[PDB]
Amino acid sequence: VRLLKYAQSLYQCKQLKRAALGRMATLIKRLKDPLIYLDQVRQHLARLPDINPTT
Amino acid sequence: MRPLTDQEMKIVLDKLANYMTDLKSLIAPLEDGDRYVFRMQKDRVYYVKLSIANIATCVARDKLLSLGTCLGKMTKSGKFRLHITALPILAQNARYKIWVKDNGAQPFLYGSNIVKAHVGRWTEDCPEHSGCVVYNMADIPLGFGVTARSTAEARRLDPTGIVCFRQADCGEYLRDE
Amino acid sequence: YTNQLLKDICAYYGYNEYLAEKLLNLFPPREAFAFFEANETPRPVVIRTNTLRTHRRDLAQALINRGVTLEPVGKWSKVGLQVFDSKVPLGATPEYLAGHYILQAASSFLPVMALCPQENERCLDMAAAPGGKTTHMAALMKNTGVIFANDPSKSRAKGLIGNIHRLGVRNTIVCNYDAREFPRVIGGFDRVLLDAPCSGTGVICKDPSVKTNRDAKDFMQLPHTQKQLLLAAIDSCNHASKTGGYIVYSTCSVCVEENEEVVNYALSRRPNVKLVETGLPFGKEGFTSYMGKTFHPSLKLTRRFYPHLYNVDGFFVAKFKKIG
Amino acid sequence: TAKALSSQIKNKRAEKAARFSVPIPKVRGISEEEMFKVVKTGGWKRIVTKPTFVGPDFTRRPVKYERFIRPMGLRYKKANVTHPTLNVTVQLPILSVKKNPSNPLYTQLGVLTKGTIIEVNVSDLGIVTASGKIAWGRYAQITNNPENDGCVNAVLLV
Amino acid sequence: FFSVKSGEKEGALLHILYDIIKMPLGDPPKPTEHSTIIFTATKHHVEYISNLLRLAGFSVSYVYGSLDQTARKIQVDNFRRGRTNILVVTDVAARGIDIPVLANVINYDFPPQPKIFVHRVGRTARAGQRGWAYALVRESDLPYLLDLQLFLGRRLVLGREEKDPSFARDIVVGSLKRVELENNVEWVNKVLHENEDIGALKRVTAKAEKLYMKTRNPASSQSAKRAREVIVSKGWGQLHAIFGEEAANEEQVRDNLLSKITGYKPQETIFEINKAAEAVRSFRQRIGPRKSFADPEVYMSYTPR
RNA sequence: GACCCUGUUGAGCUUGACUCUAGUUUGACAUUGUGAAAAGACAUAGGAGGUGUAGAAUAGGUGGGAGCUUCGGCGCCAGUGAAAUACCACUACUCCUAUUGUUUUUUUACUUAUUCAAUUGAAGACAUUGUCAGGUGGGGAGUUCCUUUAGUCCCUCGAAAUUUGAGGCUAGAGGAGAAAAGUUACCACAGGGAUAACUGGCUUGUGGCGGCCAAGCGUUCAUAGCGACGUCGCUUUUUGGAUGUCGGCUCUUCCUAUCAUACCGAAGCAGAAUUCGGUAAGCGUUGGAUUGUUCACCCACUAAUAGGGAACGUGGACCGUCGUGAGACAGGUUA
Repeated sequence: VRLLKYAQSLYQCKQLKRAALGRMATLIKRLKDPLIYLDQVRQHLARLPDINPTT
Repeated sequence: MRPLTDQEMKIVLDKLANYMTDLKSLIAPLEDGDRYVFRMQKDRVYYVKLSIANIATCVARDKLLSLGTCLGKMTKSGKFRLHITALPILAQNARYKIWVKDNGAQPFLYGSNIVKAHVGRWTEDCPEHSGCVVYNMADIPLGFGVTARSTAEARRLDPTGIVCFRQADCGEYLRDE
Repeated sequence: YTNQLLKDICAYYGYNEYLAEKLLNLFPPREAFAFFEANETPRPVVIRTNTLRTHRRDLAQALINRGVTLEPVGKWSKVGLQVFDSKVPLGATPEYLAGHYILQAASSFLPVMALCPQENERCLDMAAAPGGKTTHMAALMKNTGVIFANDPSKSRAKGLIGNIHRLGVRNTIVCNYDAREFPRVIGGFDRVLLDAPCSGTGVICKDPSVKTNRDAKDFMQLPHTQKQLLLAAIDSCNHASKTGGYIVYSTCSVCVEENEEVVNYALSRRPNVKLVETGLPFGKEGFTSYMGKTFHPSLKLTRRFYPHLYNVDGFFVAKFKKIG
Repeated sequence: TAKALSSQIKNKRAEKAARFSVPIPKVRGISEEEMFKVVKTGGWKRIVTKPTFVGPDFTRRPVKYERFIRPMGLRYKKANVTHPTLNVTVQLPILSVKKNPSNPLYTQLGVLTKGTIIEVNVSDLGIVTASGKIAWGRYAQITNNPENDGCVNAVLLV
Repeated sequence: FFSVKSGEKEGALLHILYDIIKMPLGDPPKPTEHSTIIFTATKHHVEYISNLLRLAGFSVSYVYGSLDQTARKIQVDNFRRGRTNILVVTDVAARGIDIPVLANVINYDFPPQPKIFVHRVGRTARAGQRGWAYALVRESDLPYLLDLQLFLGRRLVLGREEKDPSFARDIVVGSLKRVELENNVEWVNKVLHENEDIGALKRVTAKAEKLYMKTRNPASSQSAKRAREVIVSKGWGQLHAIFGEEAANEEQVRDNLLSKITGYKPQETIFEINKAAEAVRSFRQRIGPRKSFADPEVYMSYTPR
């Protein structure tokens, strides 16, 4: 957003957004492997019996 | 290390005297009997004691770098300019002084002209354009400049109005590093 | 074993194989490990108070008033002020721009107090590249006498002239001369000062190129150049004066070819030099013998400074007296 | 092998920074944006809209290059640099800007454009030069358009 | 200082009043002899802590920031003349009202700045009379505790590292009695499920705490890093030193075997026991475990003084 | 407007010739001595040493040498070291002492020098003086080789436990004269030149750089070469605040890029509550805290309180005067 504030053409603003949306895209695509883990531990946590130690 | 000629001598003391009150202490014989002499090297002039000037004659002329205290520079058109190197002697016996507040002290160090909202206290007998030397509370020499407007006219401007001009400020020592 | 120690040290610290071997030799093993921590570690930041425009207490009060966290450092210095934290940048303070204080290191302090500069005395500095030493010497003569600043590079001279004329020195002339040629130019000084070009092993925090870019060839030419640098110091000073004048030898290296060997070569070639107690408050004595070679026992009076003992850069100080 | 060489550099940076971090006074001097706003109170302005590299954070400029103002957000101190031998890209700091062929004026402020040669620290690579010496600064040509995409990309000229 | 989890903080306060201070129940028949203050963070935590202790049965008065003018006088009157045993202040109600000589101080939430802790313990153990000061430390509140070490300059012990730690001079951290904590957190969950009004106060103070977590002044990086090591260190979960050497033995004979259950590393996650099964094999391969010499006179230190 | 140029002014940048010399300066040598007191250096004659590391160790060094041998201590050996101890054989530095002396300084005086008053008194061996050997010389008088690179690794001076550094020599390339000159994608001022002005099948959801792979086409063929999708390295990793003029409200109408309400497809979707997607604009579509103002976040209500369009809907401008290291004007008239 600092880069865009000093931009000077519609081409420059177009290329700067595509960089930002592209850079956030390749960060999530690298995060693929832990997202599958957290999806699978979510399914098994919700499918876990309720044990209350106090009673 | 050519000493100044007749023509060059009146130029340096003229703009000196537009900032100085007692021209006789600068060229005065001191206790050791040796005086302060003016030489010039590479179109800039130096203010030096005579003895250290005399043993400075051993170095080759286009080989020596600097000597004592630089009063300023000879310009190509023959005028004279002051540098902040001249400030320690210039603030020693100044004739009109301006005090600025701490929020206006750093503007001078960054290089702004003095505006009305920063002055701490003024001196009188200042014409519409008079040279003056600026300090903070502690009388620390910060620079020198010319008054923008007269004793009456400088204040009747806005509190956003420039009251004294910037000529040279101590921040230029932060450049050649 | 020793060979496993050398390969492990060169791998983990990134030193060259040669210079690690030389530095491992001059220390006991556990003392070498504590030394390798410190010299890579950055050093504390130290401030020299201009005695001309201000003094220790009122400058200290002024900088705390600007938010700078200070502490008077040691009983060694009445002039030194350590810094710990600063909201404002140190060069930004209007006290700096007037020249109330100057950035230095600790090792820049001690050659000047090794010298004992007096009023109306002709003095010298063969290498004054940052200009801190020259401004310290002029603080002691109280704006009298004459200092001949010298540096063989014009690029460093601009920072010299900027630092000198900010500090209000008014008594120094700066020349771009090779200092081997300097006694032919003038000679006849009281108190000469030399901070020779050195290998730079004493300070690796400022210059980390000496980790590897220093080899067998560099350890022959560089101490060779200190010799012609140092013999010029005796051949330029006065055998007698109304106020007795002394040489000071200061190197920023911990090497043994650069330090304690050059002073042996000088005191052998010129017998009109003696060495006495150097006046610095602390230190470690020099080694009288390192690798099968004997130096004269005057080097027990020389002081060596180490990163591990003191948070200072690696240093050598020795002062000379001229006889004839 | 490209991962292995990148890991050796990244691991070497990790242990130095973690085990040997020591408290030191280090603060950033104020920007030139507020410096010019103070000066203007004390379209006449001229502001550079190209990506720059400066070096030392708080300095005064020469009076020739003093109307120009370079904003904080357009500054980069690190570039992505490719080495054609060993086929590795790493982040190394920019030391100085050598020549911008578009404009000799842009060379002085250090404007980073395409085909602009910069000096980069090649300490982390540890490439051995002649006479058994480790390099510290090389040429690197900028091969991207850093005004259009935020990253600065370069190739070592080795 | 006692290591408690976030879900057991209410029962931990009930331990300190019941078995550590041995406070009496009901109204007491010039303060009282027990006279324990309770410090907390937000007015919503005041309302929970006050109203829980009414249901507990202790005599408690409460003052907070935007409390009424008349309402503040009557409760600080009741504490001063000894008609109540517990005073619950945040910090701003503390610094306004006048505090008498006080015996015990409970820190329900750890102060962010180490100097706030000084101000709290300055309200007690004055004028030569002995005093006590207990605090419920947490995992997220741990780096503020290691910053408290650096300010007071005291030694920190972890559970039973020393046989006889010095309470007045050394910082002593540890865990509470296991058995009696699970009884009085059972009571808290029983009351929470029973009465709606306390349950509504929990939900308000849960989101009030979540704002206070976000805007609290963060701890230093060196204190943050050194908190990770003491969590790993074996003294974090051991029994506290007050409870005696006799309590340390049967705790030792059990947890020497129990700690091997906690230190277990599963060689196979249940999804390995498909594409997901290949994914679980993909993580474990990627993230598997990776294989005085200074004089006392002059040594420029990086620390002041 | 940007942008180009011209003149003045600053910031520079490169120059501004050679030989003696005024001036000025460093060192050396003399007038410049006579005592005392000290101190130092060397001249000889004696006495005693020595702990960087490691090695058990207060290892000068060096020639050899493996019991020379009184006890078999010490040896041999083994370590440990750059160097190793037994044994005899040599000679270095330092610190003291002495006299078996040459001296050099400092201090203290005196005048036996030297300088002033005088034309006999004071200073006083200080200055001062002169001669050699130098440094500089924008000044005065005349006059019209260095730079870049390599080699002889040859000669000279240095340095190093044997190899270096600095000079010499040789060879590839360059050359009206202290009054002032050439240059800048530079600054301030004054002026000249150039586009009447922007978009109108524009815009949106998926980054850049280098490498590997690669169907085809091509200068004659997948190799003169152009080259997508993927994958690898950098950003990027093993312990959970941002926003300038604007609004604010009502009302009309439209789009859908749908927040709610209707319908379906999928998900360990048990129920409940949801999540993602698709058809859908029929019908509805908030505040509060904070703020210069908004968004983000947080809190409350509600079925939800979506986003947009309506040629972005309907109710100064110079000029003159004085300044010039900067600045202005109860200065003007006019747009």
